Amino acid sequence: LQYGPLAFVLGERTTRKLTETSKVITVDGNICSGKGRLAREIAEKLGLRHFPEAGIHYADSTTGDGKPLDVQLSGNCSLEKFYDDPKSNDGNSYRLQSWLYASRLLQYADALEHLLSTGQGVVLERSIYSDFVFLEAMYRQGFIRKQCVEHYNEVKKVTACEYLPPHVVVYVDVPVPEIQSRIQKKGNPHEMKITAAYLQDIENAYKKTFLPEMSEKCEVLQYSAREAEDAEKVVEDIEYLKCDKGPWPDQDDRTFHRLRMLVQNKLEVLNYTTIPVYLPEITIGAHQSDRVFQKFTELPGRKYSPGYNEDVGDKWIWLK
Amino acid sequence: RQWQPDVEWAEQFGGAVMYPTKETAHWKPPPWNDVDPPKDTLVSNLTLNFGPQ
Amino acid sequence: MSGRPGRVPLQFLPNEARSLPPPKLTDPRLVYMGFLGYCSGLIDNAIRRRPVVSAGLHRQLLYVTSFVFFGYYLLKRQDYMYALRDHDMFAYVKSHPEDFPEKDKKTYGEILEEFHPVR
Amino acid sequence: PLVYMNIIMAFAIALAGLLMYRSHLMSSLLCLEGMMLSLFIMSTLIILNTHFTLANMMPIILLVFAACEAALGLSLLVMVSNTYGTDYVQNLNLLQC
Amino acid sequence: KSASSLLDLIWLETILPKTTSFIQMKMSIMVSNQKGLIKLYFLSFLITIMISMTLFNYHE
Amino acid sequence: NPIIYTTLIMTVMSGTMLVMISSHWLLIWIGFEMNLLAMIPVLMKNFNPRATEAATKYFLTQATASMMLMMAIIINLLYSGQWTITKMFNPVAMTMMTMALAMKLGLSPFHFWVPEVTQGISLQAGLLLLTWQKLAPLSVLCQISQSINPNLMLTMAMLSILIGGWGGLNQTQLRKIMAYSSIAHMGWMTAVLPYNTTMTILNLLIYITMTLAMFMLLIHSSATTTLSLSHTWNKMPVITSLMMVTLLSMGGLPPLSGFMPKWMIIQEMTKNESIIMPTLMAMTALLNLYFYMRLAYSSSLTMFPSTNNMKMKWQFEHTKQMKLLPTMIVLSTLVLPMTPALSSLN
Amino acid sequence: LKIIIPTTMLLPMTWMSKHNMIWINATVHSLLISLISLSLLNQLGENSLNFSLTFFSDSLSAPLLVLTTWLLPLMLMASQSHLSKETTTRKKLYITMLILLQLFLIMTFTATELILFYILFEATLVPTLIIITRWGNQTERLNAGLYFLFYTLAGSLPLLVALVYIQNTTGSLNFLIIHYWSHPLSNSWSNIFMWLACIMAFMVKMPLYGLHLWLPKAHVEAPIAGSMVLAAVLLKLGGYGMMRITTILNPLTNYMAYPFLMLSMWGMIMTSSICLRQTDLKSLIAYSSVSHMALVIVAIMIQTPWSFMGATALMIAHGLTSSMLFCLANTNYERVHSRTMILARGLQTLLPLMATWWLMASLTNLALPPSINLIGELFIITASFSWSNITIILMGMNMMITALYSLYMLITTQRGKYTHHINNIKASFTRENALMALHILPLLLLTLNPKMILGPLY
Ligand SMILES: Nc1nc2c(ncn2[C@@H]2O[C@H](COP(=O)(O)OP(=O)(O)OP(=O)(O)O)[C@@H](O)[C@H]2O)c(=O)[nH]1
Ligand SMILES: [Mg+2]
Repeated sequence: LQYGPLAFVLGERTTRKLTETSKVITVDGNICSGKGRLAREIAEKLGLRHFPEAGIHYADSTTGDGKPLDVQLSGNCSLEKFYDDPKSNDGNSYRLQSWLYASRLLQYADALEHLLSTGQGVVLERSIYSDFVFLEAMYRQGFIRKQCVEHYNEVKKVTACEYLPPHVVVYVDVPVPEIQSRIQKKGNPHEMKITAAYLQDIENAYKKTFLPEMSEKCEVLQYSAREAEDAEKVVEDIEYLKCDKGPWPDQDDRTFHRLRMLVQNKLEVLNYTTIPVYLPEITIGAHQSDRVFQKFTELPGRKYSPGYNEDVGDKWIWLK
Repeated sequence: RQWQPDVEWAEQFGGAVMYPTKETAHWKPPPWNDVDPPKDTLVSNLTLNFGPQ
Repeated sequence: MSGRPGRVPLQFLPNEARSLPPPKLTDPRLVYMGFLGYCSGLIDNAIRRRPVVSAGLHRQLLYVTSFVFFGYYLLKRQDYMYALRDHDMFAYVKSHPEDFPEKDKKTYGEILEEFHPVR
Repeated sequence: PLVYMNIIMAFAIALAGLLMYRSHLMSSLLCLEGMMLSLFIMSTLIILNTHFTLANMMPIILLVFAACEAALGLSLLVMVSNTYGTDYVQNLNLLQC
Repeated sequence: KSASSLLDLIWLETILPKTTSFIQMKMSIMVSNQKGLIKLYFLSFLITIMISMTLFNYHE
Repeated sequence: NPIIYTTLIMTVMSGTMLVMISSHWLLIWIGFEMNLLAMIPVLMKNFNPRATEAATKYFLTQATASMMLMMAIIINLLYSGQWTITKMFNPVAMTMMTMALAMKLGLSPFHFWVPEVTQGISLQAGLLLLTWQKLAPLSVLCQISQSINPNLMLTMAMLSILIGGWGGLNQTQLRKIMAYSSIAHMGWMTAVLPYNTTMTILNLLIYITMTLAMFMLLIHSSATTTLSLSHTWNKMPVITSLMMVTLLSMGGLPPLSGFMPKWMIIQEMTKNESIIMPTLMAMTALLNLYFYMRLAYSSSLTMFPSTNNMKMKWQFEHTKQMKLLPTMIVLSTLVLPMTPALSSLN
Repeated sequence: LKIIIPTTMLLPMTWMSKHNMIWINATVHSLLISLISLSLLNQLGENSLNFSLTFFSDSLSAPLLVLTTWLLPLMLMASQSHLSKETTTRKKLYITMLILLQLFLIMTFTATELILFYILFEATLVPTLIIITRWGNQTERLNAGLYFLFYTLAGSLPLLVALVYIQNTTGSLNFLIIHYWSHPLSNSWSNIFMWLACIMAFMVKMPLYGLHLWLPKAHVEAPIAGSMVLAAVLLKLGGYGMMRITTILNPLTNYMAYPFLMLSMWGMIMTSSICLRQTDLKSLIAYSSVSHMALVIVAIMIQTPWSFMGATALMIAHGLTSSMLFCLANTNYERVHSRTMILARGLQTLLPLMATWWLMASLTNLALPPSINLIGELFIITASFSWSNITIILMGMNMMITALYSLYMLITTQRGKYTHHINNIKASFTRENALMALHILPLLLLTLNPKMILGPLY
């Protein structure tokens, strides 16, 4: 019943619904730079939908009851392990980045699906266009192997090519010494295990690659740290913005039809995130694959199609 | 556990041709997106000399 | 076939096919084709990961009814082609006696079929 | 008659010309286009000879679709000339595998 | 040396099965290995035409 | 825009129907363009360099065959003066047509186009090309089967089976091997065509239904390589199960419905005293069976290493309904006990 | 006909049954269906038991079906060693293949049409390669499927062309019709190839010296359930075929038999001699099966009344024992997790009862009197001796080796001194011991009145 080719024939357009405030906006910053707050204020100020930064279990948030499943059943990767021993022989570093890429990739697709369907603006923390920088910082520290970078840039180019840049991208500039003070104040025991070279590496690859190439694709707003707290000031600029630089304006109803059909078919959305590149870390063996998948089966609300599982309590099954 | 295929066995029929030879040894399996990337820019706008006559 | 006289093209069971006895509803060929409807029912829920034996019975009932329906006319056309093939066949031999003579069938007392010893 | 011989060997060299690519598709595409000219002249020769009034139909109607085949033909060559730049059949091998 | 290794494990299994396995293997390569040039494909269509109506002459 | 893509798909169907309902030699050609005209757009719907690759390759061979098809008709007009769809009255013209139609079907060395085009274009268009254009030339061959040269068509059929199945065990792309497999199935239906036309239709229908069932399964799995299909066991093991069942069906082992034509084809050929020819095609059909199991080996019968991100695919579910899939699968596997239905086609 | 419907009726049985009752429910109904099958040796005189238009039975088929219907319980408990850890759906589908296998073999033997026989004859393949390749243990089980199937079709397919040729010539191939409407085979060159096509299909599923590479390449790597069913009944599918197809292949059989029976004669000594020099335990029974199976090749080729009776007697008896040695292979293999012969030695001092089953198995395969192995083998010797006096020096020299490797496995595995570092063998469960008992008792207590086993010519 969801919008398909039949709906386009019947009259379901999508360039009519969008308005001036139909902007998808991504906030960006360093590690614990406070950009997540700025995403929240700009979302509620202009009535934009807020999407928290996609964690390891963000896919668990959009599936089933929205609760984080077991890590061994939802990634077999822990950010804490990535924090503690970055050079672990198991390879948790690339398991973190590759899984988080698809979580952001699913985050971006849902954000665009809402923007294209209702037209109400969506604000999300970071994006796939800001995902490469984390891996670039990793390779710049011995965190990862070069083959992992090759696999990531391959899937990123393959998957993110047909998507479009987000309307407005806003970055908060917090220096590394300030960032180190913030994380030290946080007190979470895993985030002392960081490297100042890593923190400048992630910062450098933002302003050297992310912001430059994003500038010609869509509007860039570099914001000072002190200016970020003034949530009133940050939103006036995005309100009266040109919103013309990039491939967003030259987008007819037919190309919008292709975009909606792609994002609405969730399996296709991350279909190419499972490239058969046989990396030693990325690959999971056959016995693990069967046992872990066999584990996934009897988890409640997973054995059959949604709305068909008896353990959930779905009634009227014999005529569903 | 019965022997299940490993990575090395997967690469048997993993290349462009599972049954290769020197002629196809330099081939390249097609991209997974089935779209070749754009090659060198092929814009060659000719130059017109307006004036001075 | 494709050229027999008195044939209406694109015409299903004609006005003389009804002269043959209809296939019974308990025809073993018909129920098997109904079983194909049952098989095509259960598999459907397998792709859509639904309870393969206790999901929507409306689909399974409609899967069986469609197979049992179109099969019955096909099973009617089944015999009519064979009956038509048999009908004209017997007219040809009657109309062409010289191509189908009747040998004077003689008992094995006269037949000299030689014996092959195996040892 | 001898006029018929001249214009069926027009097909033959056109047949040889079409399925013999040397440098570029445009020359072969034109040969495909001109191939129907013999086909037009061929079909036209019997039809006025035999005085079959109705079947004067098909020389024009063969011309509808033969040139329509060319119409999508050289418009296809447009798509090549943007991705490929040139129109060379030798380069036209990116599906080597 | 003669019964197991020579005949069953080597000879009997290389005469019938592996030879035919290799016969298909030996030259199935260029059956699939084609340069992809439209020139070579259409030039081959030329020869097929001539062999059909001129050399073997199915008409004649 | 989807509304127009319905029309060009309809015209391709309309043009094919035009071929199979026309009694004029002219209109039969007209349907071929009606197929040819609207095919190229749907062949390059994705608009890839491979799509333009395959579209150009498709057009050159198909236009050549259709253009060769007229003066095959025209020489018939010269030596018969008849436009009606009947047996042909001049031999050299009809030999000329047999090459033209084999070019459309891809039987002879003419077959080089079909495996090349199938890879560049998407799976959905690959199915339509591989299951719908195999009817219009079949209808014309069915009509002109009276005066068909036995040596000419049998030689074409043998090669289509031979090279069709011989290079099959050399391609790692599924779209390639099906095109290779189709040429082998192309030979099977064309071999019986000179002898009895009825079994050609049955083998056509049996091959067509299996062609949907596999290509339709492939779209659901969204696979491009054998390794890509191998990963399917970790999401929908049932789908990968019908995968192999269809492979053995396309192989032709009973009770599976793929033994339908192989059982029926050799019957009248042996009735027609042709016995050596049936033996050779059956034995070389094992070449088809080989890469059939190899795909089945890599997909269903054994596990294969998966990826880390593969787990998240379990959480989500497919959205495409992919209509008429279960009926095709059953109609492609459990059909043998209903054999006498060839009379209904007859 | 009353056997087939319950046999199909076990298909919903296993597929629906509770997670833990699937094997219990399947085991009983396989045991109960041995009732209605056991009423198939129940037979009239020389006339065959024709109870339907498409299904019929005789004294040649009757021992076969009661073997298969009995057999399935054996593979059921045999698979209850290594299928426990698998998922429920895979466990259910394993029964599906075994039950689907029964439905085929139970129907080939009853088929009254040559093509219907052939359709089901080669149809049994599809359940097999599922068993060998999906549930196999070693690595080259993948190569096992290709070797098994391609060998079978390469001979079966020309038979299909031959069968339709006979269909067009004489009119029908109903097993009775061809018998009553018999026609001598002329010495024309065309008939030679038709004779060769008719026989070659059953030869490949009758391991001949040279057409037997799939015997060690399938039985060794197949699962335990697939191993016995492939060695006990599947090899006999050709045996049923040749006993039936020879009715239309005379007198061309006698002159054409020399290239074939002799190759079986010389290879049957060779293949038995192979077992004398082996390193893999499961390869012993595979090669021993080849020699025993090749023995009846000579018997059918002579087409002598005594030979046919001896062929049928050895056919069932070899199937029962060859399956048994495969069970004993499984128990030792499971305990030691290896198929090497010389690894597990001195097992009798640890498993005394298992040694007795090993004793009875190898001694019955030795074919002592009065066991069905001996009476089947002895009848072949007498028929072969009548055909030619030199036949005793060859087929007798097989019995030379036959006693050797039969005791060789017994001595090196059970007898001798145990290897010290193996700390895995536990006491044998009641499962395998009952499995061995259910194999040994029907063979022994059939010896009192084996006339259900000799065959129609009895
Ligand atoms: N590899 C990887 N790590 C990520 C990603 N997103 C967040 N993280 C990790 O999340 C941890 C916290 O840093 P951030 O998520 O950037 O920021 P934060 O602490 O949530 O605070 P704000 O920036 O104010 O939202 C660090 O370990 C990051 O490396 C991602 O896409 N990939
Ligand atoms: Mg953050």
